[PDB]
Amino acid sequence: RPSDKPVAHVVANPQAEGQLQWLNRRANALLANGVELRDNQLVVPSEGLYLIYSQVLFKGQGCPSTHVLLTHTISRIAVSYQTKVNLLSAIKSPCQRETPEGAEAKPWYEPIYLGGVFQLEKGDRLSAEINRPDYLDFAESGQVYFGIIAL
Amino acid sequence: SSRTPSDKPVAHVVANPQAEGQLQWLNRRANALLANGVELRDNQLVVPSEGLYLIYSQVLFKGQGCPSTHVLLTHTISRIAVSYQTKVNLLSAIKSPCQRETPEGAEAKPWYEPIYLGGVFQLEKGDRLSAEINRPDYLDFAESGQVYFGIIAL
Amino acid sequence: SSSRTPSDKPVAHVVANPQAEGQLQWLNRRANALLANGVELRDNQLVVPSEGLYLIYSQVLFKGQGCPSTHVLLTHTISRIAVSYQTKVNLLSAIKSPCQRETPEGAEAKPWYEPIYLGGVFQLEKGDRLSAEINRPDYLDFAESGQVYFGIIAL
Amino acid sequence: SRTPSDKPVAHVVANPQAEGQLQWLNRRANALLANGVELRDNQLVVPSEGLYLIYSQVLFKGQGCPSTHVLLTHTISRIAVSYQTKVNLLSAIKSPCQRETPEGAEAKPWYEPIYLGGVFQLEKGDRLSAEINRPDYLDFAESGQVYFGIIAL
Amino acid sequence: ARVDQTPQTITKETGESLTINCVLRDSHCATSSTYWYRKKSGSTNEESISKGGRYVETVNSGSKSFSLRINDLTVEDSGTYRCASECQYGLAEYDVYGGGTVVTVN
Amino acid sequence: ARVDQTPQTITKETGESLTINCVLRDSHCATSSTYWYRKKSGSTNEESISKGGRYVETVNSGSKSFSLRINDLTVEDSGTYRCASECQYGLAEYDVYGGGTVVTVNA
Amino acid sequence: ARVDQTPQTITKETGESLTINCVLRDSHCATSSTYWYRKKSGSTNEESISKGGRYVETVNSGSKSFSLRINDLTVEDSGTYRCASECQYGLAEYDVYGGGTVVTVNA
Amino acid sequence: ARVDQTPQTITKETGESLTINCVLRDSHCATSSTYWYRKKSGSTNEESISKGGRYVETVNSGSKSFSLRINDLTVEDSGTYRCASECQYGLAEYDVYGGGTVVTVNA
Amino acid sequence: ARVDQTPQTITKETGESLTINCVLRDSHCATSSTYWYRKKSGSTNEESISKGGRYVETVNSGSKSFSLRINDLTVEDSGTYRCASECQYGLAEYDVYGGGTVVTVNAAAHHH
Amino acid sequence: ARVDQTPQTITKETGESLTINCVLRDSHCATSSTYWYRKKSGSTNEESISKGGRYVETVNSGSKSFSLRINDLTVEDSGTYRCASECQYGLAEYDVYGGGTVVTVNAAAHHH
Repeated sequence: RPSDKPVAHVVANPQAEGQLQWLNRRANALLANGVELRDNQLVVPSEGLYLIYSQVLFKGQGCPSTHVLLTHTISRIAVSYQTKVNLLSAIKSPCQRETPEGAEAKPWYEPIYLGGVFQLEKGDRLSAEINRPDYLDFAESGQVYFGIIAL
Repeated sequence: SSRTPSDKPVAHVVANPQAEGQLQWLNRRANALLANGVELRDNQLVVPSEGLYLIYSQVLFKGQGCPSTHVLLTHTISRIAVSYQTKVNLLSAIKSPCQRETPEGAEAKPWYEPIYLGGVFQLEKGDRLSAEINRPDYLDFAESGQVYFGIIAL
Repeated sequence: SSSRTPSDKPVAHVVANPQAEGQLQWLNRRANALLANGVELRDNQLVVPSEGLYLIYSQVLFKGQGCPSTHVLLTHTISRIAVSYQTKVNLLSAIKSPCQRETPEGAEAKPWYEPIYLGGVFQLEKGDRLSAEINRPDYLDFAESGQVYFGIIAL
Repeated sequence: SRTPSDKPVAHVVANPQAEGQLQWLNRRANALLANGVELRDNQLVVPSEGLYLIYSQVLFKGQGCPSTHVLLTHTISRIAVSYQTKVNLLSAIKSPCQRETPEGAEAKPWYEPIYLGGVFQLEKGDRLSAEINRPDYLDFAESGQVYFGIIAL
Repeated sequence: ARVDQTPQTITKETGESLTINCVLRDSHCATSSTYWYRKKSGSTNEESISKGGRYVETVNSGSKSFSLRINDLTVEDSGTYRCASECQYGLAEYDVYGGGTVVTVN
Repeated sequence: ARVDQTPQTITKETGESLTINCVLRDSHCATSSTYWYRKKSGSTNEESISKGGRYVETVNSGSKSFSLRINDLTVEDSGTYRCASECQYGLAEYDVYGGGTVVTVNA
Repeated sequence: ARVDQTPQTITKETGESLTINCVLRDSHCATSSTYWYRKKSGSTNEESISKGGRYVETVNSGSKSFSLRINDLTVEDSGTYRCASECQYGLAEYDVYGGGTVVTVNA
Repeated sequence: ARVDQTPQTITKETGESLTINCVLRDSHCATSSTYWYRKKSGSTNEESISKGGRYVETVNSGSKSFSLRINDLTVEDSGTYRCASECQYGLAEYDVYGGGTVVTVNA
Repeated sequence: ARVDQTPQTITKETGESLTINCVLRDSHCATSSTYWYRKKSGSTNEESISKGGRYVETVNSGSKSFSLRINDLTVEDSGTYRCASECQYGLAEYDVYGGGTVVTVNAAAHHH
Repeated sequence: ARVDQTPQTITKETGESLTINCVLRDSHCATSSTYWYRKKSGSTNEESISKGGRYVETVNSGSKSFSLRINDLTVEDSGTYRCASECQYGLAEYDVYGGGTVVTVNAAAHHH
């Protein structure tokens, strides 16, 4: 057994160690009815109301003393305005103390989720990105993802 | 009188507040829904028809101090399909509940950490989704919409 | 500019005002924000224009610096006061402790960041008043864009 | 300037940045595509009936001779509106490796070029295409090492 | 008193959709054997609704509650609807019923 | 950004021809509904610039650019001048802003 | 595991013949449009095995299984050999993989 | 060598302004259809820079040279910047490119 | 492929009648200059079939196909039969061919 | 049934393209001399539709079928349409007809 409308749910590639790359040909992932996967960018195939969401899980085995800043932003470049602008963004500081040091063991995990409804046009290229792709944990399944759905 | 006719299988279930330390999903409460075919068997939602769904759930964890540092908080949505009869995770998240300082003396520190999951997936007839947590002893269903779980036929 | 898509489904996506000070004043006339098809923004509250199933979501970004009371609780709730039951009730809620006891006594500079996201599907009626709320409007980080927002969409 | 050429012409060059494939480019210095010749999907579309000169060159380079015995081929095909099947106009075969996989020695890259040219009567809408069997040995490193073009005589 | 059918009387117009809810109060009856019966005004037959299509059934075993939404209502859907369940504990086996009437105006 | 106020931080004489040009980049905004706002030096209130007399605006509908020439420049005209436009596409309606400062010296 | 390679880690000196079996567990994957890959001494990358040749492929759609008999066994390379299939149901399109190690010595 | 990017490797500090100049050496290319493309360090895609605001373009046709002054430099502005132009003589149409890298450290 | 013979291999018996049909695929070839050739089994020279008497030729111009019915079949008419056509567009003149083999078996074999 | 007009009753809206197809069953009629007649609703005129512009005519001799595509449909293009063909064998010369009616509704013209 029909279809629906423009939809996408892409997940990071686990066999891309230390990089963020969205894949569509993988278990329980979608990219159909016109949405294109360019250079880690989703191309909106129709003008309308869309739901954009993404989650990233950051994991580290130690806390540095630089006050780590983890960022996650979903960006949009439109045909009408040819500049990268943030639609959804969030920042988080995972390590509060002064590094593990005395007891060197800091297996920390911190997730961030983003979601919202937007009006997008033909040819708009959306991109979900993070500032420190060295703490990405694509070890298990559906812990890092990014998708859109035409409402 | 139910004056509003509406369709598309939908569900928004909330934890049972009067269920000690366990995650029992309810639909017969205030602003919670379970209609148009979605069944709740054993804290598991049964998809009533094949199509595209939006799946979401949040869990809020609260504890009255961190005694040990051996605690990992998880929140996962799993799926058992007719085509592939093994439970696979659709959405997953992990969170460190106690950053550090493990309360040594004069603990008296209630800690709160939320986790939210959401995404779009294709489900088939008979698919059984379940929202699960690692330590149901940290559930804070005392307030209102702090823990919930639902699907909606888009 | 002429548009080629007659879209409907009552929708709203409002983002916080940065020019505002220590308050969560919602705007609709800023860049990637929407408020159309009957939804009005009254008293920082979204008024549902039609019955049906809606998707409610909101995000808040909290940022501070140093822990004065050592035990701060950050709250974020979306409430609904309906024509059928005229009391403000929580639909989605979350609590978060940003500072876990230890407060650096003597040293300086330690801005903390803790975000909170909420989302769910609900049955709303005509005239229902939805509200996005926080407990400490002095820790709001409405810098940059799309860090705090609030919206509904008719599914 | 004065360019009253007015004649169907095309001289396309291989993409240096496109790897392991033969994608034809025309917006490159000393390459042309004008006066009716259109380039669709790696195919040249003849704009007018007449006598044409069709030519193409490919340069193959590999960094050793494996034991597969590669048979490098190069053919220009023509699919006509009158006869909707691909027929070869010009073809050539070349065997570059007649020795065993170098046992102790290595390196020794082999280079083999192939050139094709001829005069034909083509019709409007005929689609000519230049193709090779092993596009992983294409050496488009320098300038004008792989090319393909027609000119209305 | 063992099963509580809540909408005891509904009056809807042709085309709409009625939902009937039943809640189990005996913890020995199982939500795995729920049954639905209609008796059309003027007939002497209790017919059994088949679970599928115009008749959608939603069950939650945690609350021991099940529902029956009927769409595309005609005037041929005017009659008394009952829900049913199969109970079994020790050596005991029994069944449970309720009550509720439907009328559709054209 | 979506609007480009070009003559930033100009410092001239108590003269004139204080033209500030703004370039529209968002193809949803129209040069017909243009607005200008000034905020003096040291003050906490943004006033609405009215056109006519000292504040003349030249519109270029072709170039999607508008300018604001300030003549007979005085010393009370020291402040941050901003340009604005009202944009509208499908169901979206918003407005856009820029930035640009003037300082006036006297004889 | 969606795909089950039965014959895995083994050390077969050059010269042998035995089929490596992969069984499909996802009923959306097809016994057709299947491809095979073997490693490169387990050091660099996996190779893309071509059609027929020194490699044997057994396909039966009834049993939803495909196999790889190691014929004409010379010293090509060692490593983990994977099988793969193209799966697609309705709006979904995905693929599945395998894995299994062979080590070859010589006389 | 058909357009010459002069600043090959430049390293400026956060908060500065770098100008990259390109000189046309092919007398068929025009300073009118000039375009700019940047490739952010770590990505394999060249994106297209827009002309306006923080990216100001100065063109002088006499020497057939154009420049690209970029202000308010962050640490996100590290990459390979290339310039381009559209050349057209008679029956020929082509475009030309260059090369030059920027790295910005914080302060 | 230009020109497609439909009856590839036929095995009729002595005293019958076979028709072999050919279909043109090139829009430059005409059904007006059609020719037929037979090659008697056991010899190499391809003879030109003359259309008359036992060899009758039919044509259908709509689909650009022609056929050749052979009546009064004997046992000496076993061979490889080909059809041919003359194509001509601008500065070009060529011809096209096909293929189809005949085996005709005889009688007697009165099993006693 | 001597040419068969296939779309008997069609109903299109203002702004469209309707195709009317006729296939010849009489092996004497030729696809070369084809004519079309439309009769505007309420009058009996059966004026002759011309081949050009809004009326494009597609002819295919292989399947012996012709069509008449009408684009940019208005409400003044509603009527009974017939197809025709000219047949000729020995001493006989005749023509053949069909039938098919169109009804066009407007677009309601939503006033702001």
